[PDB]
Amino acid sequence: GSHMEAVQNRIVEAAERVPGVRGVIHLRARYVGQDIAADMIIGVDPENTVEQAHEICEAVQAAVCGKIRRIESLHVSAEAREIGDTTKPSFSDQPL
Amino acid sequence: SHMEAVQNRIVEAAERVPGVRGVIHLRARYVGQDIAADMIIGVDPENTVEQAHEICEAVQAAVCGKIRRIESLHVSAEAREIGDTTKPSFSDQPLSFDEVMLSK
Repeated sequence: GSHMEAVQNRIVEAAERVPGVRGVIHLRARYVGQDIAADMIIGVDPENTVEQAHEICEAVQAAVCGKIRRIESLHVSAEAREIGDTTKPSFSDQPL
Repeated sequence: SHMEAVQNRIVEAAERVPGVRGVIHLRARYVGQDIAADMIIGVDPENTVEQAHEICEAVQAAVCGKIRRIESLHVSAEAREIGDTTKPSFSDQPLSFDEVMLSK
């Protein structure tokens, strides 16, 4: 649909493929000028170490920022997510 | 400054909670006569994600219990090495992009 919709999808699809990611829980993406600022929360194994989760988050950043054009900023954070949790990604576009 | 005083008390309260290796970042602003705060703590890199979440919740409880009129407190965690003696930052700025965290 919209360019914002397209960018969201590409961000999600790129992140979902990164080893260690158990789904994207949340993506906030809004326009800052003609660029896009994005904050996302990924799911990870609760038994990963903090250091392992940091690795996965950085790997998502690299995958997204390498591929996708005009990202003003991308913050990836991680929370525990259980196997069995089939919740789809949630989107928002407002300031916080 | 009451905002300065509240910041200091938030830092000292959080640094005492088991599992916390210092406060890395505190953002605090007024919402009416209350205070909204976002905080990043340091934790052991070898803690599990779940353990770090526990410590974060414990910091929330310790800060909100002690300090009056906190509208909201979000606490997030980042790996931090022993030896890192960097003092807390109260900058209002976004984090760097090699700086990623565990939240909620």
